[PDB]
Amino acid sequence: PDHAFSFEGIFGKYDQAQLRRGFQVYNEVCSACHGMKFVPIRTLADDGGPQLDPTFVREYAAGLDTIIDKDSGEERDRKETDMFPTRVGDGMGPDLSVMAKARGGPEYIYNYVIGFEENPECAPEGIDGYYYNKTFQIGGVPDTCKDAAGVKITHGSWARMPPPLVDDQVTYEDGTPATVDQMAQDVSAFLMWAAEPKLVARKQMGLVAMVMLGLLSVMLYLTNKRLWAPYKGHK
Amino acid sequence: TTGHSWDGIEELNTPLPRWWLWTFYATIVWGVAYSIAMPAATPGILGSSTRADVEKDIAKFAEMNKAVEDKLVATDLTAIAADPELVTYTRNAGAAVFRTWCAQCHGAGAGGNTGFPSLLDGDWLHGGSIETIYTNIKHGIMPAHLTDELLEPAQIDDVVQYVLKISGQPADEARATAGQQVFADNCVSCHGEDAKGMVEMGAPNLTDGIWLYGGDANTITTTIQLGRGGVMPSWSWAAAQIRAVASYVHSLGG
Amino acid sequence: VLEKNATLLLIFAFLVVTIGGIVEIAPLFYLENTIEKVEGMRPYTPLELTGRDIYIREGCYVCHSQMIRPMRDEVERYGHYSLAAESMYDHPFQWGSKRTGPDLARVGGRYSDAWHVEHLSNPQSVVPESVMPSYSYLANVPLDSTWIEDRVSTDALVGVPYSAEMIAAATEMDALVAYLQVLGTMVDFS
Ligand code: HEC
Ligand code: HEC
Ligand code: HEC
Ligand code: HEC
Repeated sequence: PDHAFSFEGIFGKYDQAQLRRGFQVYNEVCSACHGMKFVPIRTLADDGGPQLDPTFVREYAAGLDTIIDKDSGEERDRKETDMFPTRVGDGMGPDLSVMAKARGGPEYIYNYVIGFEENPECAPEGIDGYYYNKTFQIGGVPDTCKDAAGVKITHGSWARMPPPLVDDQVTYEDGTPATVDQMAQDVSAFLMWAAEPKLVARKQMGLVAMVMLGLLSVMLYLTNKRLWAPYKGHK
Repeated sequence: TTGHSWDGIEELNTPLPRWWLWTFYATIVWGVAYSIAMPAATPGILGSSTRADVEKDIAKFAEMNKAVEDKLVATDLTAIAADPELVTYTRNAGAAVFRTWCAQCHGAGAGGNTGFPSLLDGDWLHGGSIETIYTNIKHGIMPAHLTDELLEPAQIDDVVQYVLKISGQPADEARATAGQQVFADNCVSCHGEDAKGMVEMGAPNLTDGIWLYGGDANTITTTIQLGRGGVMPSWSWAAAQIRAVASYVHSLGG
Repeated sequence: VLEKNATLLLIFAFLVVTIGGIVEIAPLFYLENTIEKVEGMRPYTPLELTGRDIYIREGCYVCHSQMIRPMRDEVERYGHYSLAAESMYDHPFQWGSKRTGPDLARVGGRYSDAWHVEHLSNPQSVVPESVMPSYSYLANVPLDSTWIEDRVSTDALVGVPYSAEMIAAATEMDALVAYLQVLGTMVDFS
C-alpha cells in the first residue's frame, strides 16, 4: 500500500543497506545538480546510518570537487572534515540537506520522483524547457488547464527538474532489482538520514524516559493515595 | 425507591453497575480505536486497509502453493498422472479439485449418470489420450433424424433396432432390415460402420456394452429422433487446475 | 426530565432513531461505486427478467446466496468475489443471507441448460443427497409475457436502461434457466 519505510514508527533504526543503496544513487545521479552543504562527509562512518569504512570515505572525499580554503586561498584536496559540495545555479537546484523536513516528508520525495508521466490530454504540447509532475504542487500550470478562477485542474504541476531515472540506471553491488521504485525509496531514506541522523537515539531516549517517568509517577501516586488516606476514608 | 407508582410498579434509584459502566465505555473506546485503525491508520497495509486483504490472502497462498502447481505444469499430463509425488498428489487433490468442480455432473465416483459420461471407465467419446482429455476439460465440448424426411416415424424405429443389434441382439426383423440400410446411409458417417464411432466428432461407438446411456429401444428412438446436444462446460475460465484434473481423470482408468 | 412531556419524548425518539438511517443509507445514494454498473453489463433480457421474478416467487433466495465474499476459499469455490456494480440493476437485490444450497452469484456458464432442467425438475435425481425441493411445475407452466413490458417500463423508471426497443421486443423452466445462466456473467466477459 502506502509503502511505509522502516523508520516510520516507534522503532525502525534506519536499515543501513537501504542507505548505502541511496548513497550509490545520490552521488551518481542527484549530485549532478543538487548538494548537501549541511552534511559533513565523516558522517558516513558515524553509527545509525551507513557505517561505511573510513578509508573509502577519505577516497570518495578526495575524489570530489575542490573546496579551496578558509585561511589561504588555494585549491585543497577536500578532506572529509569539510562538507559535501554545493550546486548553486545555471540549471541547478536547491540543497537536499533538510528537504525531508521542509515538506509526511520522504513520502513527498518518493511520490515526486515517482511521477513524471507525459503531458495530459488538456495540454499535450506542454511547455518548452519545463517538464510535468503529478505531485509537485508549487509549479506553473497552462491557462488551458486552469478552471474559471485560476485553480488548476491537474493533480500536480510543471517542475523544472527532469526525470532523474530510467528503467535500470545503475547496478547494486549487493544484488537487487534496481528498478525506479526501489531507487526512489532508497534515496528518500538517504535524504531522511541526511536530515535526521540522530533518529534512533531519539527513539531510545524516548523509551528510557517514558519508562523512568512512568515509574516515578506510579510511586508518587502511591505516596499520594497514602498521605491522603485518613482524609478520604469515611466518605 | 422513587415516589411514583405505576400500577404496582415502583422503581429503585440505583447506580449503574460499575462493571456495566466499564464495559460500555470500553466498547466505545474500542469503537474509536477501530475507526482510527480502519477506514476514516493500521500498519501492515499500505494505503488504507480494505477488502484488499483478499489480494494478500491470495498472494500468500500463491507463494505457498505456487511451486507445487508450477512444478506440475512443466510435467506432461501423462507424467503428472503416473508419479505419486505429483501424480499421486494429483489424484488425491486433482481428485480434490474433482469433487468440488466436476462431481456434480460426473458423480462423486466419477462414474457418471444418465446424460453424463463415466470418467472412470475405458470408454471415451472424445478420446482417452491425455491431450484429448485435457482439451475436453480446458475448452469444453447429434442430428435430429426424426425431421429429415426419409427418416420419419418408421425410419427412426428401424435405425434404433439396428443399433441395438450393433450393440447386442434383440429380435425385431423389420426394425432390423430397414435400420441397417439407414445406418449405412446416414449414421455411419459419424459413428462409422459397425459403430466404432469417431473420437474427433465425439460420436460415441454404437458397439458398446451395457453402459449408463439409455440403451433401451425407446431411448435410442428418442436420441435418434430429436438428436443429442450435450455440453461439457469449459473450465478455462472457471479453473493449472485444469492440468491437474486432466492428470487425475487420466489416472482414473488404470 | 422530558418524562412528563409526550411531545418531547416522541420528538427526541424520532430524532434519536433517525441518525443511523441518515448516516448509512443516504450517502449511498450519492456514492458512485455502488451506483455504477459493470461497464459491459446490460439489463436483464425479458426472459431473464421473467425468470428472475420466478426465482423470487419460488423462494430460491431462501436457500441460495448471490454474493461472493472476498475470501480465498470462497473465491476458489465460487469465482470472483461479487462487486457492487453487478447488482446495480437488481430490484430488489438477491444477495443471500443463507446458503442451504451453494452460492448462485457466478453461475455464468458453469452448468448446461439441460443440467439445470433436470436438476430443477428433481434435484435428488442429479444430486442424490440434495435437500432442494423439486420444481417440476416450472415445466408445466407457460409464460404469457403480457406483463413483461410493464415490468421493464417500471424498471426503466427505476433507472434500468431498457430501450423502448427492448420493451417492445420482449415455459417458466425456460425462464428460470435463462436467468440462472446470466448470473455473474457480466463481470467475467467485461
Ligand atoms: C538536474 C539535471 C537535476 C538532477 C539530476 C536532479 N535534480 Fe532535483 N531539482 C532540479 C531542479 C532544477 C529543481 C527545482 C524544480 C522547481 O520546479 O523548482 C529540483 C527540485 C527537486 C526537489 C524539490 C521539489 C520541490 O517540491 O520543491 C527534490 C525533492 C528533488 N529535486 C529531488 C531530486 C533527487 C532525489 C534527485 C536524484 C535522484 C534529483 N532531484 C536530481 C534539478 C535536478
Ligand atoms: C455438467 C455441466 C458438467 C460439468 C460440470 C462437467 N462435465 Fe465433463 N462432461 C459433461 C457432459 C454432458 C459430457 C459429455 C459431452 C458429450 O460428448 O455429449 C462431458 C464430457 C467430459 C469429458 C470427455 C469424456 C470423453 O468421453 O472424452 C471429460 C474428460 C470431462 N467431461 C471432464 C470433466 C471435468 C474434469 C470436469 C470438472 C472440471 C467436468 N467434466 C465437469 C458434463 C459436465
Ligand atoms: C454426425 C455429427 C452424427 C450423425 C450423422 C449421427 N450421429 Fe449419433 N451422435 C453423434 C454425436 C457427436 C453423439 C454424442 C452426443 C452427446 O454425447 O451429446 C451421438 C450420439 C448418439 C447416440 C447416443 C449414444 C449415447 O446414448 O450416449 C446414439 C444412439 C446415436 N448417436 C445414434 C445415431 C444414429 C442411429 C444415427 C443415424 C440416424 C446417428 N447417430 C447419426 C454424431 C452423429
Ligand atoms: C432450500 C432447501 C433450497 C431451495 C429453496 C432451493 N435450493 Fe437450490 N439447492 C439447494 C441445495 C441443498 C443444493 C445443493 C445440492 C444440489 O446441487 O442439488 C442446491 C443446488 C442448486 C443449484 C446448483 C448450484 C451449484 O452446484 O453451483 C442451483 C443452480 C440451484 N440450486 C438453483 C435453485 C433454484 C433456481 C431454486 C428456486 C427454484 C432453488 N435452487 C431453490 C437447496 C435449495
